[PDB]
Amino acid sequence: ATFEIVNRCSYTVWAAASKGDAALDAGGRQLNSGESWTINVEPGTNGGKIWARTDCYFDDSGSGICKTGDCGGLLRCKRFGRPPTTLAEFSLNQYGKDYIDISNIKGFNVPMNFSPTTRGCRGVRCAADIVGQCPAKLKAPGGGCNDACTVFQTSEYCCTTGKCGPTEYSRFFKRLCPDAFSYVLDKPTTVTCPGSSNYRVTFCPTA
Ligand SMILES: [Cl-]
Repeated sequence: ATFEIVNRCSYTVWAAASKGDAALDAGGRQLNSGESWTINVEPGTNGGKIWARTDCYFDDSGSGICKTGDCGGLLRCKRFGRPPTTLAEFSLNQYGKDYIDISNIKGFNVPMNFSPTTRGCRGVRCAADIVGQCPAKLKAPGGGCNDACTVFQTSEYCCTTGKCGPTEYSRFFKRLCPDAFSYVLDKPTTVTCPGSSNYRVTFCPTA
């Protein structure tokens, strides 16, 4: 199924859609303000994230760097990004039931929306100004709020034991985005949908 990845910001991002060990369709392409981009995630992709990388520079070959969502310099993102990232997590068909969700488990970088394109379900969003209303010890240097996990690296933040709960750093991403995973275990905000359904991943929605 398809995934329109719309840039709606004022600044050029570099979208990216990948899984564990493989890119999706192409991998990730530059996006001037308003540029739309269509791809086709192979049906049955478990572990599919789409995100945006800001302040990236490249060369001909396809090898550079990104202040956010960097993934080994590979414009065509094969891996997941370097943490500080708002993710459109998804797993597709999964027993005739599709699964999508925004997440601030790996921080936040870009107000995102993950609406479905069909008549299958409602979508989600994460529009609020996190990066601005950031708590001091998260506002990353580059730009964007890292997550407590990546910043501090405690079991309580990154959830190793299995038994973890909300925090003040997780209750910041919740206060602002009530419809995205703050901590790794949060009362799932996932939305289930029909299998073989398409999606719009509008970065910077509402303007
Ligand atoms: Cl890091």
